[PDB]
Amino acid sequence: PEEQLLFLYIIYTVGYALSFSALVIASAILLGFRHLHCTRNYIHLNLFASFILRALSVFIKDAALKWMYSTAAQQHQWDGLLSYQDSLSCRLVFLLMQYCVAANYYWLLVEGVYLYTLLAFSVFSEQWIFRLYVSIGWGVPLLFVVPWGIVKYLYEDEGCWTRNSNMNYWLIIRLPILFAIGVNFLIFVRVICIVVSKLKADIKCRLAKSTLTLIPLLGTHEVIFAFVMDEHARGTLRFIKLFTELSFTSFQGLMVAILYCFVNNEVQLEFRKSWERWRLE
Amino acid sequence: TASIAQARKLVEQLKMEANIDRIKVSKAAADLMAYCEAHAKEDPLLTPVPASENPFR
Amino acid sequence: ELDQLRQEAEQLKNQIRDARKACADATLSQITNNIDPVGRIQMRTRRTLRGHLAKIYAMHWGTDSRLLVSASQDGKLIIWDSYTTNKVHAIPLRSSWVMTCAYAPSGNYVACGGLDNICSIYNLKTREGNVRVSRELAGHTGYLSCCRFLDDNQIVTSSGDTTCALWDIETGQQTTTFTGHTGDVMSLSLAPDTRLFVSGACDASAKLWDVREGMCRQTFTGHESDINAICFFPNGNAFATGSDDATCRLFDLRADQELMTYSHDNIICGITSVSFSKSGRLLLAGYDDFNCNVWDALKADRAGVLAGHDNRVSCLGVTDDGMAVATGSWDSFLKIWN
Amino acid sequence: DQRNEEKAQREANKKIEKQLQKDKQVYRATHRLLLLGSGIFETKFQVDKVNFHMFDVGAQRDERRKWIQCFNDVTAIIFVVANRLQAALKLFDSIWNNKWLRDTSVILFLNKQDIEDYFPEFARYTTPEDATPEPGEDPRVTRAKYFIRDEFLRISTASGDGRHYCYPHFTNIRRVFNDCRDIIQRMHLRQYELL
Amino acid sequence: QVQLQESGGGLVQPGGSLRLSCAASGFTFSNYKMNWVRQAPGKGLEWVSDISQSGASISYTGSVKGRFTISRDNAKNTLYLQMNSLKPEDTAVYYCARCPAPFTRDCFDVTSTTYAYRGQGTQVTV
Ligand SMILES: CC[C@@H](c1ccccc1)N1Cc2cc3c(cc2C[C@H]1C(=O)N[C@@H](Cc1ccc(-c2ccnc(C)c2C)cc1)C(=O)O)OC[C@H](c1ccc(OCc2ccc(Cl)c(Cl)c2)cc1)O3
Repeated sequence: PEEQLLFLYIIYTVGYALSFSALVIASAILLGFRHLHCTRNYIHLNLFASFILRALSVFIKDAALKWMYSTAAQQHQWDGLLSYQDSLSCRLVFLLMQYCVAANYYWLLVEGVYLYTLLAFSVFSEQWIFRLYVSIGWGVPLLFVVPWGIVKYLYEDEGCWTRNSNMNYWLIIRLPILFAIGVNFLIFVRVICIVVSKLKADIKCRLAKSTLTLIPLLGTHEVIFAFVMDEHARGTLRFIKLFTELSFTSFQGLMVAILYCFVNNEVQLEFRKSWERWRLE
Repeated sequence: TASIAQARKLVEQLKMEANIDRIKVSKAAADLMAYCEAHAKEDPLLTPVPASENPFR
Repeated sequence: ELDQLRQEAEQLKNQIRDARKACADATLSQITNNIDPVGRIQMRTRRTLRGHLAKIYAMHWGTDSRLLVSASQDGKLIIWDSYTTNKVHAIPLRSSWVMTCAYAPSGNYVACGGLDNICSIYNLKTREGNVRVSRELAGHTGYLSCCRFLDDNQIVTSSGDTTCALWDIETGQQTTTFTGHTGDVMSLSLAPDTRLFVSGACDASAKLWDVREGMCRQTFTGHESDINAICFFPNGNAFATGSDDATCRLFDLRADQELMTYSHDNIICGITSVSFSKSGRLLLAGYDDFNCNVWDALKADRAGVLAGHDNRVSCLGVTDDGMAVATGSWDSFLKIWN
Repeated sequence: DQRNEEKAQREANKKIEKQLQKDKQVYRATHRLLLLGSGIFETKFQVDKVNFHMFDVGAQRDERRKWIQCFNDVTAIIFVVANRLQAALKLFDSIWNNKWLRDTSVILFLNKQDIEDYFPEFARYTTPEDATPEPGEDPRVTRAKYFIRDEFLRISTASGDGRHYCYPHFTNIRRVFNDCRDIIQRMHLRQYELL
Repeated sequence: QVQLQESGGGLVQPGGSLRLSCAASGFTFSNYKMNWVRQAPGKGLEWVSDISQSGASISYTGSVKGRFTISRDNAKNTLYLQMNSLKPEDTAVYYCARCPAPFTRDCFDVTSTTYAYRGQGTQVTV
């Protein structure tokens, strides 16, 4: 049991380590080079800055588990942990942590609805529509995390991290999040039908690139792992049902960094032309 | 008949291009070498200008 | 038939050709071999003016060496302040397709023209604040490729109907037309006394015109392709071109022949803009591989590269005190180098 | 003295960039087209509230290697093809292969009907059955306009990769609107590297 | 100075042959795509043939294909056109036009106005 479920926790921790490392190199490449300052790299930068603070939440919880193991086992003092739990420290940290995961599902959404309004609508002013997307991305998550923390301090605050079986108050985090997964699939099956319409003008070896490119940018693997990875819809005689859906969510910040910064050709020619400016010197 | 009229105006031009008198290259290249060295002390792209008086610093 | 005078034009061409061979007693490289060189010219971009939306086809400095105008294909004639990076004016143009611009030496006017075949003069210094058109100079067939003021009243314009023209702004009519080019005239440059000007064209030829007589004086055929750029030496006794055969050439008004070619094996893209420094020791040539190679104008060797542009460099201008080089390009940014 | 010329200079500068922002929202919203077969003939039209601009060159010479470089920023080069058809292939071969017109798509419209003289390979040519006409004008006309379509598509499918696209049509303002939509859409899939 | 002196020509019987040379001067012949361009009596200028800067890519117009061939010799700076199986429709003034810029695939050189980099022509009659 432990010989495999420790191998999952290490992947989740180390998958967010190589992600968050690659999301600073991708956020210094796209922000350092002045030529790469599109109105879509601004959407990438605010999405990479959302995969980062999601990755900082993972580091915090993992660090806390390590602290309980190494320190709270043999020193045998629980006053600090107990005082923090029932204090306006635990609740505040939790709300910020649950904003860090909900501003990721809404920055893969205004990264999806921005690409859809490039391909379908295309009649807009890009001065104001960008200031909308940094308000739907960062500000609309605040409309269902702060009412969720308001109801948390009022009802069921016996422990900040835990919950009860009551899910008539969990319609504030899970339901506005899975709405944003339910729109990034409808944009996924509208951009894909556009791409195959551009190929009705060898595409089986070609659609396998443009579909696997669009999957980390929109977060489509949450819907794929919810329909084909059911497998009695419980925990039954498996290892790789839960393995992929904690590896394709930790390394997703790695894959939006690779596919949208590093193997991007118009970024690669910002290194293939800012090096011969140094090769002459 | 502009075929003979354009080539007439083409050949009076080569006549007035001919009657001018050219100086030697060695005399003219020594007057472009002498303009550069007499004005090299006032070329701020040639001489490295100190940063207090360069107005774009 | 026309061979009673066609071979007369080739037998005149022979006796002009060896009259230059009787005048080439040395070369410029033999004279200037003992000249110790410039060194390594390393210019950093001090400024980057960011206000245009399309490709900038032309800029022009002011004689105070602080303001410059720049024309772009979005329909703009933004006058900048290069010291402060402030747009002073931003003139909207009636034609979006504008391929040239000029600044008055007094500083009161700007001209601009392009594919509307019309030079439009704009009075900057009016008593209304709003910059309005002083004059439209419509007598040219074909696009307008260059324009250079003589004073506030006279402007010489080259165009696409293979003719240059000297205008009179208060009358609107052209005083003198300069014919002789067989391909369309791409650039001109006035002498420092403005009694002469040279003009390169797409017939791989550069002609020297008297402004007040109105005739062609000398013709300089040393290139191979369409000359896109031309610039006088600061002495006014020579000039430098740049064509689509990836070579600049220093011509010479008195010896009536090219003195020097500025070539490299690694350069196979055409020149779009040339200028000299204040003394004429440097020849700054803008290229189509997006950088601006600085040439030692006496030694013919490259002394530096102005590599900071992302698209094709379309214009280039050195100040009248020799302190800056403002190169625009087809990405909508002008950079002041130093 | 020290701000009377400077902080009022940056005020007239910021009254410029407020007008340069309204002029940017209208520059990216209009579609510039070059139409070729004073010195420019700007022709405004609007299809489904998208404003297009079409520029037919007027008083210009038939030497065009120098002013055609102005039109590399346009959305689509409309090339109307009315001996004189071989000269339209060699013009389209120059537009397709120009170093600056390599990213500019070509909408291509065709007019004439009624040759085996100027094209002897046409006599050894039958129409593709995979592309058919509906109203049935003539079997002998649809074998000819599908020949000169495949003359202009022998240029486009020769080393011109996914940066500019030819859209050939037989003859109209709706067809330019549907092709400029495809040009802008394929550009936005190339920026996300989906095409 | 770009000079292009095309040679050959004259009168020929229908079915005869010719060999039009073109001695190029003032430019490196190896860098430029070269064309052959004719102008029939009473007509405009139509383009005849074409050859790339090495001799690899060679094109013809449809009315001359099979009969005409084009050739260049970059070592002797000469551009050729062998005109076998001539017709009465083939009489024209044949110009040796080159493309305006080196290292390019686009050419704009059949112009009623003065194109600069072509020759004065040679007359071919039948
Ligand atoms: C995948 C499992 C793993 C993990 C690893 C990486 C990323 C995510 C998840 N996870 C680890 C974990 C850590 C815990 C915990 C359970 C688990 C299980 C488990 C989990 O999956 N858990 C749920 C559920 C969940 C959600 C949020 C929290 C939470 C809330 C607020 N603050 C913290 C630190 C945490 C961890 C806890 C559990 C969730 O992932 O969401 O119980 C409280 C304890 C703690 C100890 C100490 C403390 O004080 C800090 C302190 C003390 C003394 C001093 Cl002297 C100093 Cl200086 C500092 C605070 C907490 O850390």
